[PDB]
Amino acid sequence: GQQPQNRMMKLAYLDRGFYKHYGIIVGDHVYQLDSDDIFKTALTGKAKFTKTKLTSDWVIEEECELDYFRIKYLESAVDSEHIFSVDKNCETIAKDIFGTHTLSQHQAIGLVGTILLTAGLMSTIK
Repeated sequence: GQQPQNRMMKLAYLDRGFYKHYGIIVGDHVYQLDSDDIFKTALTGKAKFTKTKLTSDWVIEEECELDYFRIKYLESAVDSEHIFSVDKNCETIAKDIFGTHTLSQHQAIGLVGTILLTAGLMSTIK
């Protein structure tokens, strides 16, 4: 067997008028928070990942190389339908980021979700 090539992942968004809804394109699928309103996500403090099929409505902002073997972190987040908090600042910093041990899938996905939320919220500043 062989070493799989990295895939290009893309950060992209759907313009939803009041905000830009961000997602991670891998192949012809887009990983994103399962939310139709960034404000609801922010106020409830919780989110879940979902996957949708790539469409022409997605606007690509950035591209970069993703380790083939990390794609399943995203797939697992969707499949497990797991909720995570986006308002547990203290433990995220002290345990996850500063914990200095390879992030768990749940730790990693939590941080990715925070990034997508941050991007959506930034987009609301008109």
